[PDB]
Amino acid sequence: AMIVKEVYETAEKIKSMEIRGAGRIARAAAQALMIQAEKSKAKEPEELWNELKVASKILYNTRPTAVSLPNALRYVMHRVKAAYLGGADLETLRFTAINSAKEFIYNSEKAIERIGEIGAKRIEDGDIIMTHCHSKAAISVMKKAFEQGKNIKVIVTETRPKWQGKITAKELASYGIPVIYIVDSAARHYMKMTDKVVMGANSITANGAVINKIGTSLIALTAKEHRVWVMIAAETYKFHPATMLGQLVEIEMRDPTEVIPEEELRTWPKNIEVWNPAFDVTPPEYIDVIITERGIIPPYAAIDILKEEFGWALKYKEPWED
Amino acid sequence: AMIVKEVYETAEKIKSMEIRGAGRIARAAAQALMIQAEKSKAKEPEELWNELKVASKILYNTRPTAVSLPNALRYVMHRVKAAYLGGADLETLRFTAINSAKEFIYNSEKAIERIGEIGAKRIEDGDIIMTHCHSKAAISVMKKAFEQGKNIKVIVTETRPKWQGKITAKELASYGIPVIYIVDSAARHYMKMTDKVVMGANSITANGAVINKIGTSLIALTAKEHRVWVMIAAETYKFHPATMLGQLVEIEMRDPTEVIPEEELRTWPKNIEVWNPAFDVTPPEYIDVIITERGIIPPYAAIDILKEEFGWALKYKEPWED
Amino acid sequence: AMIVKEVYETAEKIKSMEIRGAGRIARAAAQALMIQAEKSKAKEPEELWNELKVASKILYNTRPTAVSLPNALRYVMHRVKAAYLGGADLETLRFTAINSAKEFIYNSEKAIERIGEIGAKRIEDGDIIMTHCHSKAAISVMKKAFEQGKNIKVIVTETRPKWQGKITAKELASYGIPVIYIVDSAARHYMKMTDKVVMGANSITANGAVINKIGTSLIALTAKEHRVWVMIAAETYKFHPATMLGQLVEIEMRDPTEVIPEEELRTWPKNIEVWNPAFDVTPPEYIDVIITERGIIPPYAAIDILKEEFGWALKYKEPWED
Amino acid sequence: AMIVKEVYETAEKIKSMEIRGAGRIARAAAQALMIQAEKSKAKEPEELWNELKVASKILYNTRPTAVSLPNALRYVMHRVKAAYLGGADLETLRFTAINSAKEFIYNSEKAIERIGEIGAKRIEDGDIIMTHCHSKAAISVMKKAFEQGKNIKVIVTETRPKWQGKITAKELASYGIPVIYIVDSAARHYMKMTDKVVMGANSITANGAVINKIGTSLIALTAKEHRVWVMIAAETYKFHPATMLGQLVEIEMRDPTEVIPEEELRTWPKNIEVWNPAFDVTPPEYIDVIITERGIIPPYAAIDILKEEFGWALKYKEPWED
Amino acid sequence: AMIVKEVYETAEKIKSMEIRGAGRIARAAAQALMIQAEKSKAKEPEELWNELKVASKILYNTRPTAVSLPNALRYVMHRVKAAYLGGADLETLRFTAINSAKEFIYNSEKAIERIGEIGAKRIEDGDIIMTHCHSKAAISVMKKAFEQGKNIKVIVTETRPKWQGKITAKELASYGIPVIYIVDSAARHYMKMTDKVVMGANSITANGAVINKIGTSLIALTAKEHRVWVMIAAETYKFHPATMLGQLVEIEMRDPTEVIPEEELRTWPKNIEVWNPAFDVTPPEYIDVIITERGIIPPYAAIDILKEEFGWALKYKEPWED
Amino acid sequence: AMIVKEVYETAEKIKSMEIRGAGRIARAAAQALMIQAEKSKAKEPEELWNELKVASKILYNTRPTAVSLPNALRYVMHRVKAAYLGGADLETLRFTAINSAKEFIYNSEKAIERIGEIGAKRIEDGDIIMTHCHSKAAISVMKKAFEQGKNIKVIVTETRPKWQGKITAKELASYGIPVIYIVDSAARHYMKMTDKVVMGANSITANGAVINKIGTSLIALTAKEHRVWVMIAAETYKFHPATMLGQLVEIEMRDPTEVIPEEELRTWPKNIEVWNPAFDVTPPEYIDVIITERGIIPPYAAIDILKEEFGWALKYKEPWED
Ligand SMILES: Nc1ncnc2c1ncn2[C@@H]1O[C@H](COP(=O)(O)O)[C@@H](O)[C@H]1O
Ligand SMILES: O=P(O)(O)OC[C@H]1O[C@H](OP(=O)(O)O)[C@H](O)[C@@H]1O
Ligand SMILES: O=P(O)(O)OC[C@H]1O[C@H](OP(=O)(O)O)[C@H](O)[C@@H]1O
Ligand SMILES: O=P(O)(O)OC[C@H]1O[C@H](OP(=O)(O)O)[C@H](O)[C@@H]1O
Ligand SMILES: O=P(O)(O)OC[C@H]1O[C@H](OP(=O)(O)O)[C@H](O)[C@@H]1O
Ligand SMILES: O=P(O)(O)OC[C@H]1O[C@H](OP(=O)(O)O)[C@H](O)[C@@H]1O
Ligand SMILES: [K+]
Ligand SMILES: [K+]
Ligand SMILES: [K+]
Repeated sequence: AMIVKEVYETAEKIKSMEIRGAGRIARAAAQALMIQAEKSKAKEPEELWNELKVASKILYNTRPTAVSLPNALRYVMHRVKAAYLGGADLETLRFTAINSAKEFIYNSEKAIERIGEIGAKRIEDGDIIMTHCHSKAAISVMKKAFEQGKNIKVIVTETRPKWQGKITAKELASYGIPVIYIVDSAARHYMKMTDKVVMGANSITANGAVINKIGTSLIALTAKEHRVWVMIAAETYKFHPATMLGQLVEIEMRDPTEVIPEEELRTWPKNIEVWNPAFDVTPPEYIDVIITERGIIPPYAAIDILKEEFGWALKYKEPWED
Repeated sequence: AMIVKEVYETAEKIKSMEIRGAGRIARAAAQALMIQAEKSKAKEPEELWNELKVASKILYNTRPTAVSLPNALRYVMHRVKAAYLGGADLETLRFTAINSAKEFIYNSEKAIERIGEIGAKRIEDGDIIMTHCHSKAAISVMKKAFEQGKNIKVIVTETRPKWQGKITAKELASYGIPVIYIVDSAARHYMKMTDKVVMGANSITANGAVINKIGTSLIALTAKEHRVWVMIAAETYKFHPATMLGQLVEIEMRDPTEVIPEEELRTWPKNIEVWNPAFDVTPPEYIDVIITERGIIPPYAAIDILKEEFGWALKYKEPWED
Repeated sequence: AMIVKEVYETAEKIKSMEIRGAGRIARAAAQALMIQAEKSKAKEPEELWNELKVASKILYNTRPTAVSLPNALRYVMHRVKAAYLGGADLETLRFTAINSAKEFIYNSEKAIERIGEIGAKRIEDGDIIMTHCHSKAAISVMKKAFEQGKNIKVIVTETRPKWQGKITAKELASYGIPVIYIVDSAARHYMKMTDKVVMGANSITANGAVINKIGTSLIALTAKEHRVWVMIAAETYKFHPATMLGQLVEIEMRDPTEVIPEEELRTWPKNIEVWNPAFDVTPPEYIDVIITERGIIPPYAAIDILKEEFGWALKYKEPWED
Repeated sequence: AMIVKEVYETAEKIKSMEIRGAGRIARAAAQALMIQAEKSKAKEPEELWNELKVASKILYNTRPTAVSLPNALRYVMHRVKAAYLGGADLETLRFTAINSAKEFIYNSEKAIERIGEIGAKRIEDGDIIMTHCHSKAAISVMKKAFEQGKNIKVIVTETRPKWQGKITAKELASYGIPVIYIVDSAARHYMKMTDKVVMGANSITANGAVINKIGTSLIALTAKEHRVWVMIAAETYKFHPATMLGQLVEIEMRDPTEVIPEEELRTWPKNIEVWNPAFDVTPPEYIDVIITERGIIPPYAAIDILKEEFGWALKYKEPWED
Repeated sequence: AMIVKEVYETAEKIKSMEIRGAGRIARAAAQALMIQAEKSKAKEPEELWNELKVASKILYNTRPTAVSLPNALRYVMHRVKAAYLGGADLETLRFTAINSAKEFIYNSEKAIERIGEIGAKRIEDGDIIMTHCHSKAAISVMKKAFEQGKNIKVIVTETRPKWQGKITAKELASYGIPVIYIVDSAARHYMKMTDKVVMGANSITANGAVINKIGTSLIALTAKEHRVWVMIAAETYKFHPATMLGQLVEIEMRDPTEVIPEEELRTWPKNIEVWNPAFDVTPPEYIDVIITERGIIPPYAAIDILKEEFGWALKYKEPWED
Repeated sequence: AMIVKEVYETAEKIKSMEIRGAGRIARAAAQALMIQAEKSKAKEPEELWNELKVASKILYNTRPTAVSLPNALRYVMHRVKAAYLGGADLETLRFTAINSAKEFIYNSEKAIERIGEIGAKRIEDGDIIMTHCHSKAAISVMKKAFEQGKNIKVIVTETRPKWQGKITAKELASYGIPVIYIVDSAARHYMKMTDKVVMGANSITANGAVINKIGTSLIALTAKEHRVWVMIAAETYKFHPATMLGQLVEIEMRDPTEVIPEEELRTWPKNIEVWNPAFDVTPPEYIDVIITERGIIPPYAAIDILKEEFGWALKYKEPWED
C-alpha cells in the first residue's frame, strides 16, 4: 500500500511522545486516518480500504498501553469496514473515513469539556487538589472549578521520568490557578493537607482498575489511607473492551535513557538494569469515582460503560483486519 | 571566640550536602570539634571551653532534621563540660575533646558494621530488596548478606530531588550486587516482586516513628500493603531524646532549585510555589523492625533505647550551653 | 399567585420537623400539591399550572438534604407539566395533579411494606439488631422479622440532638419487640454483641454513598470493623438523580438550640460555636446491602437504580420551572 | 407418580456426594429429568407433567446450597410448564423435557470451556496459582493456561474433610501441571509465593458474595491481605436468584462421620459435638473478579447477571409446584 | 470504727459524680483519709489503723472503673501499713497518713501540669483538636498550647449522657480558646477537619488499652481511619496494676435515669431496657501516644510504667486488708 | 564418648513426635541430661562434662523450631559449664547437672499452672473460646477458667496433618468442658460466634512474632478481622534469644507421608510435591496479649523478656560447645 507521510510522521511522534496524553494520541490517529483518506491516490474502493487497514496497523503499533488509540481506529474503521462491505464506491468510502474521523475528534473535545463540567461540581471552594502527570481530562475539571470562582490550589507532582508535571504546573498557573509543585516522593507528606485527588487514565478495565502514569497507584493508595477522594477523569473511550474477555493490559516499558540520559548511562556498569514502566495499575477499591462524559460512576460500573458501548464489537475481529 | 577554618568549612559542607547521610555528618561534626581542640591557640581552659561551645553551636545550626549531628556534639561536649567543671586544666580539657571525638567516630564505624552483621541474618538467599536514598547502615546490611554468598538483587529508587539513589546504585554494583534502578513512582508496581525493604534513618522518635528521606513513608506504606518486611537500619544515635518530652522533629525544607534548576525556575511564573521537604515521617505500624548495633527491636522499643542511653541528659541543658 | 393554607402549613411543619422522616415528608409534599389542586379556584389551566409551580417551589425550599421530597414533587409535576403542555383543560389538569399525587403516596406505602418483607429474610432468629434514628423503612424490616416469629432484640440509639431514638424505642416496644436503649457513644461498645445493623436513608448517591442521620457513618464504620452486616433500607425515591452529573448533596445545618436549649446557650461565651449537621455521609465500602422495593442491591448498584428510573429527566429543567 | 429408578439413583448419589461439584450435580439433575421423560409410560400429558414435578422435587431435596441444581431444574421445568399449559400433547411435552435437559447439559459444558478461555488470559507465564477443593470451572482455567504454553504451578489445598484436593492434584498432574500439595492451614504461609488465587462457586448472591467449599473465605481473606488476585470461575447458573429478594443461602451441614470416621467417633464422650459445614461465605471485598461464560465482572455485578437472566422468574412460583 | 463524716460525704459525692474526673476522685480519696487521720479520736495505733482500713474500704467501694482511686488509697495505705507494722506510735502513724495523703495530692497536681507541658509540644500552631468528656489532663495540654501562643481551636463533643462536654466547652472558652461544640454522633463527620485528638483516661491496662468515657473508642477508631493522631493525656496512677496478672477492668454501669430522666422513664413499657455504661475500651492500635508526667510513650509501653512503679505490690494483699 | 540408652530414646521420640508439645520436649530433654548424669560411669569431671556436651548435641539436633528445647539444654548446661570451669569435682558436677535439670522441670510445671491462673482472668462466663493444636499452656487457661465456674465452650480445630486437635478435644471434654470440633478450614466461618482465641507457642521472636503450629497465623488473621482477642499462652522459655541479633527461626519441614500416607503417595504422579511445614509465623499486630508466668504482656514486650532473661548469654558460645 501507498501510505502518506503524515501517517508515518504521526506514528513516529506518538512513539517518541512528542504527541502524548491518551486522548490526544487517539485524536492524532483519527486525524492521520483522515489525511490518508484525503490524500489517497487510490482508484478502486479496495485500494483505499487496503491503505486504511495498513495505516491503522501502523498506528496501533506505536504505544500499546492506552486503549484510547485503538478505540479511535475502531471508531473509524468499523464504519469504513461496513461501508466497504456494503459495496460502497470510492468517494463514499473516502468520505466515510474522513467523516468518522472528524466525528471522533469532535466527540473527544466535547467529552473532555463535559467531564470538566461534571467533575467541577465535586470541587468545593477552598479545596486543595493533588494531581499526577498531565491529563487534559483532569485539568478540565480543575480549570472549570476555578472558572466557577472557587479558590483552589493545585498540588502537582513532577511525574518522573518524563516530567509531565512541568506541563501541568505551567498550564494551570497560566489560567491563574495557584500551583504547589513537589517531587512524587512527597505525595504522602502532603496528603494530609489535600482535600481531593484528580487524575486521568490511559485504560480502564472491566473490573474498575485504572491504568495511568507510573505513580498513580501510590498516590491513590495514600489518598485512601487518608480518606481523600480519588477521582478519575476519563472519556468513555479510555475503557478497554478486550478486558471484558480476560485480556490483560500491557504495561509499556520505555527507553532507560528517559531515566538516565545516554551520556551518563553509558558510564554505568553492566550489572545495573534501569526499568522504566510508563504506567501502573490502580485497583478499584482505591477509586471513589470515575468521571466520564456520561456522568459519575463508581469504578465497578466500568463494566456497564463497556457492555453498553463496546461489547457488541468483541464477537468480530478488529476492523482493520483480514 | 577564635574558631578554626575547618569548623566553618565543615558547617558549610554539611549545609550544602556535599557531606551528607546522617551518620557521616555526625562524624564530621565530631571531627570538626576534634580539630578545633587540636589547633586551638587558647591558653586558659575557659578560652578553649568557649571555642568548643561556639563551634558546637555553629555545627548544630547546619541541618536540623537528623538528630545524629546533635547527639555527636553532645557525646563530646557532655564529657568536655564535666571535665571543665571538674576544674580540668588546658591540656586535660583539649584531650578530653579530642578523645571523646575519636571515640564517637570509632563507635559510629563499629555500630554500622555490626548493623551489617545483624541485619544480614534477616536477608535470605534469592531475596529481592528494595531500598531508598543512600544509607550506609542499610547498605552495610545488603553488602554483608551478599558477602555471605546469598544471591540478592537490589531495587534502588532514584530518590528525587537530589538523586542519592545514583550513589547507591553505583556503590552496590561496585561490590558485585545486581541492581535494578527505578524512579520513586515505581515503588508500588515493584512491591509485588520485592521480598524485603531496607532503609536508613535520620531520627527516630520515642514512639517508634522514623524520619528519613522524603518518600520513605510511601515505600513503607505499600510495603505494609503487600506484607513485605520493612526493616530500618539505624545506629542508636539516630534516636531522638527530645521527643521523650514531647518535642516534634523539624522537617528540613531545602532550596527549590534542587527541584527546578535556577536557569529554568526563574522563567516560571510567581504563582507556582516549589516545596522541597527533605524528609517525611513513617509511622511505627509500618515498620517490622529497627536494626541497631544492640540488636533487633520492634519500632515501639525505641523508647527503651532512649530511656536507657539518653534520658538522663534531658534534666540538664545542652552541653554547649551557658 | 394564590396558595392554599395547607401548602404553607405543610411547608412550616417540614421546616420545624413536626413532620419528619424522609419518606414521610415526601408523602406530605405530594399531599400538599394534591390539596392545592383539590381546592384551587383557578378557572383556566394556565392559572392552576402556575399555582402548582409555586406550591412546588414553596415545598422544595423547606429542607434540602432528603432527595425524597424533590422526587415526590417531580413525580407529580412531570405528569402535571406534560398534561399542561399537551393541552389539558382545567379539570384534566386538576385530575392529573390529584392522581399523580395519590399514585406517589400509595407507591410509597407499598414500597415500605415490600422493603420490610425483603429485608426481613436477612434477619435470623435470635438476631440482635442495632439501628439508628427513626426510619420507617428500617422499622418495616424489624417489625416484619418479628411477625415471622424470629426472636429478635433491637438496640436503639437515642440519636442526638433531636432524640428520634425515643420514637423508635416506643414504636418497636409497642409491637412486642424487646429494646435496648443506649446513647450514640455506646455503639462500638455494643457492636460486639450485635448481629446486624439496619438503618434508613435520606439520600443515596450515584457512587453508592448513603446520607442519613448524623452518627450513621460512625455506626457503619464500627460495624465494618467488627464484620457486622450494614443494611440500609431505602425506597428508590431516596436515590439522588443530580449526583449522576456531579452534584454534591447539601448537608443540612440546623439550629444550635436543638443541641443547647436557648435558655442555656444565651449564657455561654461568644467564642463557643454550636455546629448541628443533621446528616452525615457513609461511604459504600461500609454498606453490605441496600434493600429497595425492587430488591437487594450492593451499594454500587445505586447508579443502576438512577439510570433506569431518573436519568431521563436530567436533560430537562425541573418540572416546576418556567 | 411412577418415578424411574434413575431419578432415585441420581438423588441418592447427589446426597452421598458420589456425584459432586456444583455444575456436575446440575447436569446430573437435568439428565435425570431427561430420562424420566424418555422412559415415562404416561398416556396423558397431565400424567407426564406430574411425574416431572415429582422428580424435580426429589432432585431438589438432595443438597441445598448449590443453586446450580434448582437452576437446572428450572431451566427444564419452566419450558415443560409453558408447553403443558399451552396445551401440548403427550409427545410434544416429552420432547420439550428431553430437549430442554439436553440444552442445559450442552450449555453447561460450553460455558465451562469458555470460562477456561476467558480466565486463562488472566494467567501469565510463571504464575504460581493457589486453588481450593475441586472445581471444574477453576480447573478449566488452569488447564487452558498451561495449553497456551504458560509455565504454571498450582498449589492445591487438600480440602478437608472430604479431601477433594486429592482429585484436583491428580487431575492437574495428569495434564502436565506441577502441583504443590498442602494442608488447608498452610494457605497463609504460602500466600507470599502465590501470584493468583482461582477457585469455584456453588452459589453467588445478589450482593456479590460467593458461597463455596468450607475454607474458601479464609484463603480469600489472606489473599487480600497479601494483594493476591482472587478470581472466582463460575457459570451464570451459579448465580442465586432468590437472593435478589432477600433470601439467605442455606449452608449444608453434613454428617459428622466425614470428619471423624464412625468407628472412632462412637468412642468419643457425648460432650464433644462435631460440626461440619460444607460451605462458607466469602464477601465481595475479597474477590477481584468473577469469570463467567459471558466475561469478567466485578463481584458487585452479580446483580446484573441476575437481573438480566433470572429476575423475570421471581413473580412466579417454582415451575415444579402445584 | 469511728468514721468521720468527711469520709462518708466524700464517698457519697464520688458515687453521685458531684465529685468526678479520675484524678480528681483520687485526690479526694487521699484527702478524705488525711482528714480521718487529722480528726481521729483514736488512743492506740491499732485503733487509728483500723479506722484507716475501714475508710479506705468505704472509699474503694464508690466507683470501680478508674484505677486512680485504688492507687491513691494504696499510696497512702502502703505507707500507713509499713509504719503500723514497723511499730510506729499513735502520732507517728497519724503523721504518716496525713503526709502520705499530702504527697499524693501534690504529686497529682504537678503531674497534670507536667503532662500539659509535654503534650503542648506536640500541638502546633493552627491545630484543630478534638477532645471528648472533661479531662483535666487533656485540658492542661490544650491550655498550655494556647499559652505558648499557638492559635488552636477545639472541637468538644457533648459527651452524653452526663454532658461533661459542657464543662469542657465553658472551661476552654474561659481561657481564650475557641470551641466548636458538637454531638457525639458528629465526630466522624468532623474528623476530616481535625488535626489532633487529645483525650484522657480512667484506667490504662498492661497491654496498652485505655478505658475512658463512653464513646472514646469510637472517636479513636475514626481518628485512625483518618490518620489523625490520637494522644491520651494520663498520669502514671491511671495505670492499672492488677491487669499485669490478667485482671479485667470492670465497666461501671450507671443508673438508667441519667439517660432518660425518672419522670419520662416511668412512663415507658417494661420491654425497653436502658443500658448506661460509663466507659469503653480503646485498643492500643488506635492510640499514637500516651503523655504521662514522665514523658511520651507508645501505648505498648504501659507495661513498663507498671513494671517499674507498681508491679512490686502484686505479691502482697491490698494494704487496707486484714 | 559414652551415652546412655535414655538419651538416644528421648531423641528418637522427639523426632518421631511420640513426645511433642514445645514445653514437653523441653522437659524431656532436661530429663535426658538428668539421667545421663544419674547413670554415667565417668570417673573424672572432664569425662562427664564431655558426655553432657555430647548428649546435649544429640538432643538439640532433634527438632529445630521450638526454642524451648535449646533453652532447657542451656538452663542445665550454663550451670554445668560454670561448675566445671570453676573446678567442681565429679560428684559436684553430677549434682549440678541433675539439679539444674530438676529445677527446669519444676519451673516448667509451675510456669504452666501460673499461666493458667493469669489467663483465666481474661476468660468470662459464657465465653466461646477457639483454640488450635494441643498446647498445655493454652489448656491450662481453659481448664482453670472452667474450674472457676465460668460456663465456657471450646471450639477445637482438628489441626492437620497430625490431628493434635483430637488430643485437645478428648482432654478438654474429659475435664467436663463442652467442645465443638471443626476442621481448620471452618475457622472463619465460626469466628463470628467466637469470643476469644487461646493458642500456644513454640518460639516467640524479639519483634513479637509467634511461631506456632501451622494454621495459627490464619486463625489469628481472621480473629483480628472480627475483633476477637488473640491470646498466646507461653512460658518465658518459649522466647527466642538469638532473634535478638537477627537470627531467623527455621520452620520445620516434616515428612510428606504425614499428609498423604505412604501407601497412597507412592501411587501419585511424580510432578506432585507434598510440602508439610510444621509451623507458621503470626505477626505481633494480630496478637492481643502474650500470657507468660510473669504476667500479661503486649507482643512487642517480647524483647523485654529476652533482654532481662537471655541477652546476657549471647556474647558467649553455646554452653555445650568446645
Ligand atoms: N522465620 C522467621 N523467624 C523470625 N521471625 C519471622 C520469621 N518469618 C517471619 N517473621 C516475622 O513475622 C512477621 C511475618 O509476617 P508478614 O509481615 O505478614 O510477612 C514479620 O513481622 C517478621 O519479622
Ligand atoms: O487523556 P488525558 O486525560 O490528557 O491523559 C490521560 C493520561 O495519558 C497520559 O499518558 P502518557 O503521557 O501518554 O504516557 C497520562 O498517563 C495521563 O494521565
Ligand atoms: O546514616 P546513613 O544510614 O548513611 O543515612 C541515613 C539517612 O540520611 C540521609 O539523609 P540526607 O541525605 O543527609 O538528607 C538519608 O535520609 C538516609 O536514609
Ligand atoms: O424515610 P424513613 O425510612 O422513615 O427515614 C429515613 C431517614 O430520614 C430521617 O431524617 P429526619 O428525621 O427527617 O431528618 C432519618 O435520617 C431517617 O433515617
Ligand atoms: O483525670 P482527668 O484527666 O480529669 O479525667 C479522666 C477521665 O475520667 C472521667 O471519668 P468520669 O467523668 O469521672 O466518669 C472521664 O472519663 C475522663 O476522660
Ligand atoms: O508447650 P505447649 O503449650 O504444650 O505447646 C506449644 C506448641 O507446641 C506444639 O508443637 P508440636 O506439636 O510439638 O509440633 C504446638 O505448636 C503447640 O501450640
Ligand atoms: K486530607
Ligand atoms: K512481595
Ligand atoms: K466474634
